[PDB]
Amino acid sequence: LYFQGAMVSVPVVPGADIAAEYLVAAEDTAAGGDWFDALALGDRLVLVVGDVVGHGVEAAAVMSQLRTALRMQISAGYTVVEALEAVDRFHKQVPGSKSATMCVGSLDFTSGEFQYCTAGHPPPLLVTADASARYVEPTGAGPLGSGTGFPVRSEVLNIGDAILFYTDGLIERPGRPLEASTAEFADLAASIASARPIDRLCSDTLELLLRSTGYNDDVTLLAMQRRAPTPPLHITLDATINAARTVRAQLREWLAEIGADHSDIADIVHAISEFVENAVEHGYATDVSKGIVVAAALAGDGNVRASVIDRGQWGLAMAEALVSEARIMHGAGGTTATLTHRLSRPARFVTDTM
Ligand SMILES: [Mn+2]
Ligand SMILES: [Mn+2]
Repeated sequence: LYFQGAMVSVPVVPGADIAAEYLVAAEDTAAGGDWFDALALGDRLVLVVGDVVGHGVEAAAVMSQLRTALRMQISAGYTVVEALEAVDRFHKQVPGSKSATMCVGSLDFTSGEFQYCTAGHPPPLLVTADASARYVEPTGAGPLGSGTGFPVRSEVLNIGDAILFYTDGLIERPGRPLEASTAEFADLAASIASARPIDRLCSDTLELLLRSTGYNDDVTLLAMQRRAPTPPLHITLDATINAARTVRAQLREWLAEIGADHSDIADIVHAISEFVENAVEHGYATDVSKGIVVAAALAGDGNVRASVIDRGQWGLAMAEALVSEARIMHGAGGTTATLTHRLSRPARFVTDTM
């Protein structure tokens, strides 16, 4: 979810929790030379952090183009390497884009394989399940317009393992030398690791690191922890007056496990509750036993898809106005009401200590 091509929010997926927090060096401006991105592409999750030189009203403009450029290639299904190379060739047409740096990674949901490239960009922190932090190795890539190419490495992340993409603003803090400030970020991430766990890992790291020391560049932190997927939801109920109350309760449990934001929860629970109520009241089978089937699942593209199937009734404008997409189908002996809703959690935009 974007506002003006800018990511104001992070997606939600079965096999990873993602959080994002950022600060902008300037005053009264929504963006600088930094950006982050997280694209849920089905069989994988692609993470992006980037830094454009000299922020800078001019630096935002450059960032905006690069972001749109990288997103277009990634979402068209090119690999990390191919995408980065498309962008590097594109930079010629984007003045000020030379020496922009990026860190891009792709998580395979099945294997935990996380293929990443550090294009002249400080390397990701890995916080493991047993609260060991350590930096992943730099891939050997350099920034845009460096002719270094874009070589890529891999790390296997287990369930509970997290990884932290960040910009140099996080570790180049006022009155702090690089190797000390690097080692403090790592230790603190370790410390905090012994909401969702990735939220506080992301939130608390950044706010203690900057608590006293302040900041002087753009700062962007994009964290994701691998998790075991919540199984899909399935309920088979009697077409009774309490059916909706039953479904709502369980749908709430489920969406909490999934890790959805309250707005998405409110939307989706509203839609499905109304489908169930409509099924009950409208409502023409005199056999009410197991007359209602509800199913809901989160896919790796960040959409929840749900269906309410009943034994036929004598919801569109309602549901179409609440969730990304809704549909109703009728046949003899049945009605199916469906919804598809994209999940998002907002990024945290902070302004504290200069
Ligand atoms: Mn910059
Ligand atoms: Mn910077």
